[PDB]
Amino acid sequence: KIRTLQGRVVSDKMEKSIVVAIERFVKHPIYGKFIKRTTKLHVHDENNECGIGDVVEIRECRPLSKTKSWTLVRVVEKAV
Amino acid sequence: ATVNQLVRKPRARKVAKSNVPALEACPQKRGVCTRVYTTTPKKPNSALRKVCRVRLTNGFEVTSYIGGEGHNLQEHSVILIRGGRVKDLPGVRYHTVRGALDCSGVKDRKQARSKYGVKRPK
Amino acid sequence: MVTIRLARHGAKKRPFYQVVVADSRNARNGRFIERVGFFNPIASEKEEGTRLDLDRIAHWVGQGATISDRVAALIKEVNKAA
Amino acid sequence: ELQEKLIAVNRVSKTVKGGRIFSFTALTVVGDGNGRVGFGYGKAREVPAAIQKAMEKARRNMINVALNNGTLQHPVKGVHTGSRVFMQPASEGTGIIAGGAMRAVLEVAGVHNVLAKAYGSTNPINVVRATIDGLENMNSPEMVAAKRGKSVEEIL
Amino acid sequence: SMQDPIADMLTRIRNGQAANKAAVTMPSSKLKVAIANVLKEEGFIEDFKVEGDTKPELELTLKYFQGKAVVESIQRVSRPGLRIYKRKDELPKVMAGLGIAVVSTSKGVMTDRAARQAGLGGEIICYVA
Amino acid sequence: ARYLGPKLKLSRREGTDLFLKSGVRAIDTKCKIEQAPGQHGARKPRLSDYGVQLREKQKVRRIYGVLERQFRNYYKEAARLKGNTGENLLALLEGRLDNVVYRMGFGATRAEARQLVSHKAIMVNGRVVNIASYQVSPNDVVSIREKAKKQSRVKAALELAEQREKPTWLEVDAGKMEGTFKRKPERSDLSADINEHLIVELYSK
RNA sequence: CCCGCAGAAGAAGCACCGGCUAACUCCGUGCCAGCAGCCGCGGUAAUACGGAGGGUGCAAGCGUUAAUCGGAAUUACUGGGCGUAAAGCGCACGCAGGCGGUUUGUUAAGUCAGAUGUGAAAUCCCCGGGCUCAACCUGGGAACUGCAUCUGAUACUGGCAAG
RNA sequence: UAGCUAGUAGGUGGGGUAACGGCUCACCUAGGCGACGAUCCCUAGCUGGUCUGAGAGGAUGACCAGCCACACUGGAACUGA
Ligand SMILES: [Mg+2]
Ligand SMILES: [Mg+2]
Ligand SMILES: [Mg+2]
Ligand SMILES: [Mg+2]
Ligand SMILES: [Mg+2]
Ligand SMILES: [Mg+2]
Ligand SMILES: [Mg+2]
Ligand SMILES: [Mg+2]
Ligand SMILES: [Mg+2]
Ligand SMILES: [Mg+2]
Ligand SMILES: [Mg+2]
Ligand SMILES: [Mg+2]
Ligand SMILES: [Mg+2]
Ligand SMILES: [Mg+2]
Ligand SMILES: [Mg+2]
Ligand SMILES: [Mg+2]
Ligand SMILES: [Mg+2]
Ligand SMILES: [Mg+2]
Ligand SMILES: [Mg+2]
Ligand SMILES: [Mg+2]
Ligand SMILES: [Mg+2]
Ligand SMILES: [Mg+2]
Ligand SMILES: [Mg+2]
Ligand SMILES: [Mg+2]
Ligand SMILES: [Mg+2]
Ligand SMILES: [Mg+2]
Ligand SMILES: [Mg+2]
Ligand SMILES: [Mg+2]
Ligand SMILES: [Mg+2]
Ligand SMILES: [Mg+2]
Ligand SMILES: [Mg+2]
Repeated sequence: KIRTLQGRVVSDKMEKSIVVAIERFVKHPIYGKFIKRTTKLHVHDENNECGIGDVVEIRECRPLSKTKSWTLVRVVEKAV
Repeated sequence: ATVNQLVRKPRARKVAKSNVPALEACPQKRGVCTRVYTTTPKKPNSALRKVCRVRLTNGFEVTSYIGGEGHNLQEHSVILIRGGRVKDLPGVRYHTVRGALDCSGVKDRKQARSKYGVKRPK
Repeated sequence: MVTIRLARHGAKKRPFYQVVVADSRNARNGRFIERVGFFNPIASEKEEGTRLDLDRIAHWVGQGATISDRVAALIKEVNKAA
Repeated sequence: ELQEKLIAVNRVSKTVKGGRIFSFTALTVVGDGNGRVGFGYGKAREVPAAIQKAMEKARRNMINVALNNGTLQHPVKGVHTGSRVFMQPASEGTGIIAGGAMRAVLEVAGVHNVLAKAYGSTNPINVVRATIDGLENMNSPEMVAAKRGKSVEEIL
Repeated sequence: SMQDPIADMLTRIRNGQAANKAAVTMPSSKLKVAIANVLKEEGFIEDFKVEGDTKPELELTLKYFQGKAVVESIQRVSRPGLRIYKRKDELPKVMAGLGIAVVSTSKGVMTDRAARQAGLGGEIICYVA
Repeated sequence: ARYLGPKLKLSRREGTDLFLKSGVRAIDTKCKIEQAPGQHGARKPRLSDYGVQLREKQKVRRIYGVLERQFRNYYKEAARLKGNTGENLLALLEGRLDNVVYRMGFGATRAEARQLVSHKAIMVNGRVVNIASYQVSPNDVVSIREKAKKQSRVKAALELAEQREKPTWLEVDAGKMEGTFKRKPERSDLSADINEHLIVELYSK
């Protein structure tokens, strides 16, 4: 079993890289409201097969570049 | 009012403004007497109040009260000042501490001796 | 490397030692890995005064931990008492 | 057996043609010390006449409160013009912790152990109005059971 | 527009009680019928019915004692602008237990007392005293 | 650390007998008990609620001989403990060694009992205890040591005690000059003209 | 730490007393000297200035100054307001953003329950032990209101599909 | 304080470290961060904790313990686990 995250592809232009947003809900520490927060991750893909809008499952791996420490596991709903 | 609003611009407490800036969080400060004079009080009351101008070790120059009946102070006297307004005397925000370096105690006092630097009478 | 030794707490003239296993480089009263007993040298009568978890004492020695002369004395004393 | 406490005396003025006419106003509160507390105002030209007119009014206009072993049934909030009041049933031994106006009302009422606090205007006449109103709008397990159409335990 | 229909129900109750109305009627819904059910079963209203199929209208017959409303206060807590969830050990009790809080749990909507005794917290829909 | 001032003045201020003298006489034949101390004594003040709360706490302190710092610490400890803070406060006061020795005969007053204690004349469980405020516990035996047992003050004190009311929660053997602290006193056991709720209120404001 | 000896023998000060706030009289000065945290007090009868007597509060300490929190619900999430006291933009359209009528299916994201790991020791708290007591030291507990993982619940919010 | 950024973002290959990595280099792609506050200015060691507060919070980081940084100021490397 491998820990994994799910998010959406906000940019796929880079060669073999993509940026994914793993937006999440979090209770506000003071005011109790549940707020959306987003975390952008540079993720590694081979073949640059992930298109923008795709929902993708990613995993954490060794450093692959100055800013990439996550890799793609698989695409969910590749329709866009 | 709305939570959303507070989440965008949190409540922001006002910073308390001090009443004794020349002391800069020091209980007492030392300073030299530049001039010693008397000033008229505010309109409701009436008297000749003893004050001094004081240059502090930190550069600040302030006016300070010289409480008590009688004082032997002149220019180039090094005194100690403490916090404390006089209200009916605008500008004077510090109180000279009797008993300090070149502040003599008030003569012939029996009550409140410790507030005026007066030794215990034999 | 890892050693089992006493850390002197308590107050002036009333020493109280806590036997702890720790990296020998850390300060006497500083970072330790696990506490495993105590030793009161000034406890009155009827008070146990010295209680040592001898099973963890074993685990750690089995893993190459050394033993102070004084904890070695404590361990031999407790083994003699019972 | 009724207990009476003078809460506040005040000097008012009427400034008639000739100048000022001074009079006094004594706000008092009587009570038996067992779920029964009557507060009363008293305006009179003299202070003794005022304390007495006020006692007299307070002695009538008295109400009952559903106490619970010297403490309240449940937390209660009170409201009137400027004065918001809040009272909570404390455990036994604490005593009465409250502002002066409330201290006097709760004391004469018989509330032995309560935590209270007044918010907004502490004007005594309105604090007393709001504490009285708070205690009066306070129901009891049996009365609430009757209202709700069940028994006591069925509330617990 | 209309964005909290549960608050709307609470308000229709409070306002009809204050206006000594014998009954009140509102557009129905499963969640409303479930709250009316808990309210009725706990004795804050007489009864309720739903009438119609395409636009089901729920009707609550209110309850009075001494020409007074049985429901002294009734307020929405968790609301669309601030959802309130509590754990089992944090469950409030209103009026020190004399009233009730309606809680929605993994096993449906029930009172605070019930959910406490059953060991499951949830979303605090409203308070009633 | 000890009040060395005149006693009957405190009693006059408190308008009541505080048991600060031996009891050989009638206190009203020893001072103008009702009259307040000082020149402005004949007139009574219209005393605010804060005044009555303060004067009541002062009354209790002056009875037992405890100064403010220590009395405040007693309050904090009574409050922390379970149960009524006021009753726990009076239990704590009544558990002091000086108090127990005074309610156990040996001393005409608490001042004498304190001097006996301080001067290494009292043992609890056969050990010399020399601090007045030592808290004695249920099932204790306090005794006068042999060398102090022949002091004539103590004999007189037990006689006067024989003329005073005998406290319930202590079992005293006067012959042996030996006594037992069977149990902590309840509130109903202790005088009913000491009030507590004022003291608890005074320390919350 | 214990024991022996002399002898009350070597050991009490500080602040305040108009209201807030517990505690008042006289004499001195006379809008001067002076006091003051605020309101204030003093112009010949001062409980407010100075002294005395008396009293109050603390006590080997007591006051003054500086700083933080509280009281201050006086930045209000708990827990405020906006007709006139400060406060609704001059009005409208509208992208982000916030919120969403009703029914069914599904999802386990939020949510809840349980378990596992972790949340250093010390500190706070509870029950005990040791110093003549306390301070102090110490034994054992909970608590660290959190995070992560795993297994469960379908009420509510969210997603997807059909209405 | 509204834009900031050319080793900057990524890829291929070479070198280098105990180790992954623009860590470095040559080439290619022209990116990457930013209203959920990037860049810039002022201030500041961080935490267990301390004080206060009913609580939520507010202020704070002396002593004890854990971590970081520094050793006249600015750089560099050697020996060595
Ligand atoms: Mg106000
Ligand atoms: Mg002391
Ligand atoms: Mg007075
Ligand atoms: Mg004065
Ligand atoms: Mg005269
Ligand atoms: Mg005169
Ligand atoms: Mg004064
Ligand atoms: Mg005077
Ligand atoms: Mg201060
Ligand atoms: Mg606040
Ligand atoms: Mg306001
Ligand atoms: Mg206007
Ligand atoms: Mg206006
Ligand atoms: Mg308008
Ligand atoms: Mg909906
Ligand atoms: Mg939506
Ligand atoms: Mg889930
Ligand atoms: Mg002990
Ligand atoms: Mg401990
Ligand atoms: Mg811990
Ligand atoms: Mg749904
Ligand atoms: Mg490479
Ligand atoms: Mg290579
Ligand atoms: Mg790196
Ligand atoms: Mg710095
Ligand atoms: Mg620094
Ligand atoms: Mg508060
Ligand atoms: Mg330091
Ligand atoms: Mg260097
Ligand atoms: Mg140097
Ligand atoms: Mg080398």
